[PDB]
Amino acid sequence: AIGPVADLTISNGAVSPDGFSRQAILVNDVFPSPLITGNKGDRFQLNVIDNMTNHTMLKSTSIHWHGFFQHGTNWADGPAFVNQCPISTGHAFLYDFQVPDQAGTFWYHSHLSTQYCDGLRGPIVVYDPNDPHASLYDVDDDSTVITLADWYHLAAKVGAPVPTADATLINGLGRSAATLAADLAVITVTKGKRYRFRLVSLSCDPNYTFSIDGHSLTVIEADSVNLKPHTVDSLQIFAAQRYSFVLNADQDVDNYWIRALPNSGTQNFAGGTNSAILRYGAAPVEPTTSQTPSTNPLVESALTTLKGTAAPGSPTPGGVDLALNMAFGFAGGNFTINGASFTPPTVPVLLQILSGAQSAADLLPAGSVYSLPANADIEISLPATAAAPGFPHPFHLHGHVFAVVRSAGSSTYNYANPVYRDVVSTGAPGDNVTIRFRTDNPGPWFLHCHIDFHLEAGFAVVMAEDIPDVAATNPVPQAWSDLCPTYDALSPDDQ
Ligand SMILES: *[C@@H]1O[C@H](CO)[C@@H](O[C@@H]2O[C@H](CO)[C@@H](O)[C@H](O)[C@H]2NC(C)=O)[C@H](O)[C@H]1NC(C)=O
Ligand SMILES: *[C@@H]1O[C@H](CO)[C@@H](O)[C@H](O)[C@H]1NC(C)=O
Ligand SMILES: OC[C@H]1O[C@@H](O)[C@@H](O)[C@@H](O)[C@@H]1O
Ligand SMILES: OC[C@H]1O[C@@H](O)[C@@H](O)[C@@H](O)[C@@H]1O
Ligand SMILES: [Cu+2]
Ligand SMILES: [Cu+2]
Ligand SMILES: [Cu+2]
Ligand SMILES: [Cu+2]
Repeated sequence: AIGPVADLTISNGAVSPDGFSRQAILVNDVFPSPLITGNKGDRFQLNVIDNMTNHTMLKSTSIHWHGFFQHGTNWADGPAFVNQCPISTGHAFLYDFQVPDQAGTFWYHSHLSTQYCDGLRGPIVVYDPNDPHASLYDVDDDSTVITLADWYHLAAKVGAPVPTADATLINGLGRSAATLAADLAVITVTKGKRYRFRLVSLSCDPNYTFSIDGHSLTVIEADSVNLKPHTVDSLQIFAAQRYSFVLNADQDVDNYWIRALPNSGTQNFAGGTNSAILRYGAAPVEPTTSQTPSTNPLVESALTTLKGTAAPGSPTPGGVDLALNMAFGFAGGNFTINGASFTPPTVPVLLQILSGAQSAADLLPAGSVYSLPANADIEISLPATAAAPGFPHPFHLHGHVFAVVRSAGSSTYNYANPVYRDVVSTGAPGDNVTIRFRTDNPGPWFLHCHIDFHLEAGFAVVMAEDIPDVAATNPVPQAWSDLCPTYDALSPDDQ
């Protein structure tokens, strides 16, 4: 309902999404963060005005626009100390970028420390006037956006380092163990109408097993990539993933439970926890519908792109220009990738390159940056392992969509017609989730676990793609150049 040109004023305030009051982060004075929309190929101009006064949740901020390639605008990607210095409080900063060739469901979130868990996170929809699936549904609007999110009664820097959620929020509303009377979200449908629901995980940690009582879900989009329609009776959605599904409201007029079962914390539905309501003329009361066992769950390896696009490269292991393997580990309270743990450098990686850094060995942090050649095929394997606790780890690559040639829970490789997405579960020990992309987007791009508490503990690397062309391809506005001198002048209590 706002965008693609809009102010986003960030501030602190009290919120009670699950009937429990706590300080949090507001965007345009609301929680949860408001929906942003625009059309395929639009210019987005999002002026982030930072008015936060709470140091415990960080006064500074930085917003990542999740899913957007940001070609030519790497300075706008969001990750703190990779792509920019944070916006300092009392200041504003204009994100100004274009989305050529992209349409689907996205989201925006703080990409500073674990700040987005404290409430700076909202959905984005990029509509396609010529959406190949337009004819599959009648309704696609603000009312068909469904968000899932974990919620904590103690703030990110106040609770335990890897906390347990007190509530699942659906559209920013949910119940906790001790607030069984808190208002539930209601999604309204009219009988006989078909709905494009856009489901987005704003989660800081858990994945949700999502289903709707009595209804099947026709999945048509994954992480902004159009699919061949695939009908399931449930799906598992990892932090930061998006699915569009078509729901045919063809059941009896009634109330039906919408269910989102987390993989940790409260793993039931007692008292309407982990739930929202699908309401057709039906009475304004809770559903009393029953969960049927899932017999046709979403299986990632059975998803394919609408076009049937082959994976980049030739159909054999290591059949690409560069193949990398990321060996996960954990030691000293810190995650490692190939022995190195990510620590935010004081000079953002993008500025280091603009400043004359020529190679990965030059780039800080040492051991955490990988140089990638321009205009090439890349293959990255992310073998899951017990040495990295809190699996399954959903990994996200910035600036790119990738082919998932091998999915979690599958022993097979698909090079011919694999799903493409931008967040992938690396699964359980024994898995070897394997991705391929093309280096068509010069810049440093974060590659990290989207469990935010893991990223904070260093579960991340930086892909420095086509270093020689970074500066020329990504001219920076003066307001971006001013970020670091402003931030570095702040005393630590104001950060
Ligand atoms: C700034 O934000 C923090 C973290 O949200 C607030 O921390 C609360 O601190 C009080 C008193 O120590 C505790 O009772 C709460 O449990 C904390 N809240 C959370 C969500 O962890 C702090 O109060 C905020 N500052 C101001 C001035 O409002
Ligand atoms: C995963 O696949 C990569 C690339 O083929 C390979 O090098 C690595 O040994 C594999 N790891 C495991 C644990 O299977
Ligand atoms: O950090 C949580 C704290 O919140 C305060 O408001 C009190 O309720 C304390 O008993 C408690 O220790
Ligand atoms: O013995 C290990 C070596 O085995 C060879 O057959 C190749 O596959 C090499 O990539 C590998 O390093
Ligand atoms: Cu993200
Ligand atoms: Cu992203
Ligand atoms: Cu993780
Ligand atoms: Cu990221």
